[PDB]
Amino acid sequence: GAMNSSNYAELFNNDIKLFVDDTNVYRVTVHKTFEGNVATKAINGCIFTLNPKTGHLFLKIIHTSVWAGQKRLSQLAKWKTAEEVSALVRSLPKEEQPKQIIVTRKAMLDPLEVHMLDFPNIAIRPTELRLPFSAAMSIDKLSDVVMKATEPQMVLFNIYDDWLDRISSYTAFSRLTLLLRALKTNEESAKMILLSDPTITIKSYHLWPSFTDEQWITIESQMRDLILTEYGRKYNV
Amino acid sequence: MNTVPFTSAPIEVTIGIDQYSFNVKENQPFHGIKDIPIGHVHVIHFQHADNSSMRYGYWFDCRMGNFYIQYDPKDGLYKMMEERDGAKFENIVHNFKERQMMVSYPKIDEDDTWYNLTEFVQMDKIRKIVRKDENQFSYVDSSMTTVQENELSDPAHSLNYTVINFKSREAIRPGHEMEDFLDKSYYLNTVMLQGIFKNSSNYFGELQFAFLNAMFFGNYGSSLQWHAMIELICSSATVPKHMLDKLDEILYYQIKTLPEQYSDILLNERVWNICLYSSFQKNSLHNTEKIMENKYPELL
Ligand SMILES: COC[C@H](C)NC(=O)C1=NN(C)C(=O)CC1
Repeated sequence: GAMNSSNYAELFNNDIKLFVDDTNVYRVTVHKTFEGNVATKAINGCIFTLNPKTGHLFLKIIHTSVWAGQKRLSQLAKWKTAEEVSALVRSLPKEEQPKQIIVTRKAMLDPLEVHMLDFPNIAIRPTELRLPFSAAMSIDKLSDVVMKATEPQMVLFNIYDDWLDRISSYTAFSRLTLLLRALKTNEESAKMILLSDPTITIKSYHLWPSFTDEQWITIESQMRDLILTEYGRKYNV
Repeated sequence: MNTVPFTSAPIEVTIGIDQYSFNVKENQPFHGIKDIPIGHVHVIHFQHADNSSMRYGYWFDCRMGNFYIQYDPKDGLYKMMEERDGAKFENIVHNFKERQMMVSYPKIDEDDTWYNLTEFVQMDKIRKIVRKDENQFSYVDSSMTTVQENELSDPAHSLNYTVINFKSREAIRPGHEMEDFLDKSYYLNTVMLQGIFKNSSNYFGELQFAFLNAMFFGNYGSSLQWHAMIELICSSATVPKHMLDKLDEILYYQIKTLPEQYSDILLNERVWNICLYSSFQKNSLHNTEKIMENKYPELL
């Protein structure tokens, strides 16, 4: 059934699984027309498909041409997500295909179930976790490849950089979700924290800076403070 | 006008015949039901006074044979049987009528209710849903499960309704996933009507039979099938105009006949609200929508 705080370690067992987040698939800017009406303009989006054990991110870039001439785009976007995830699974060798796909939003369940009818043994699950994957477009290198795309494209990343050489996948996932939660609650501050010290750099083949173990403890503490702050600044506490 | 005699009534029982019912006391001198209209299927059904558990009964068509009821004290139920000796049967019936030991099928001349509930129901199709080929009549009860229910356990005692599943490869064309799931017309028209049922009369017949088994026996599986067949039509954007008009009449008389107090067990809130207010056919079921709103406005 649903994934929650009670079965959290299941994410890091040896059964292949993927999270799918669709919150950046259909993206628009809202603007005024010369006549004073409101219209939207689509911008490039992305499906966020993540193996939480290995860090492998399958970033399917959704180019704005996919929406041309289509109606009910918020609904279509869920079915397009499900089509692309199904296509990804079929493209993988059998021994790499997931045993479970966990969707971050319950509205993805029926679209994905219908597109995966050919895979009756792959479980499609919701989650009660409130995961911050919408903030993926606050990672500069991910936002860059999405906005620069001129056609549909799939880009592969490891969202943990080389962390698994030193920490476990439970701890790497916890670090990732803290970074993304911070970026979601106050992007400017979060990014200040991450890049303040110009002697720590981002390797060309990485997404995050090359912090030492001790520096990560400091960074992680600053992100907790930020989230607590904003939680205060928000509710006045 | 045909007759279903009873050998006797050894246990106290409520007896139904179609939409009518009456109480018989233990060892009361009751010997059956006369003046049964020719031209329709019928159902004769039972609820024992001492164990209201297991409503059970028999679908039959008097044109197909001479049928009677006899209690079996070993299996503990009223059984339908066929009498092949036509002269024995006519002599039994004539004697019971002479002694006025039979209730009369109490049809009002103005009243088309039973026709309107069984318009498309055929005994030959009932016998394919309820498989027991050695008898011309068909037994149903409250507990019998459907083939679909068994897949999610005795196959000889199952209701073999046509399986309908909106998230199945049968329902969903590869490459038309969104289209077929949000508009079920290809599943309705090509798969079910053209492919399985052959025509809308057979579809409506099964829909009507499933309703009647739900109502008369509280058969949960039958109730599920009735709603699934309604939902498949309502969730199709392209339905022949004659089918929508006939569906409106079918459902109108089903809702009219339902006991006012059983609306919580025999009506599915989700299906009816979806069908009447959100579906492609939300504006095509005027008679049904009107009686539903005036009789069961709570459900909505
Ligand atoms: C899940 O199957 C059993 C479930 C509790 N409903 C029933 O048993 C009933 N269902 N219906 C439709 C009736 O008319 C009698 C009670």
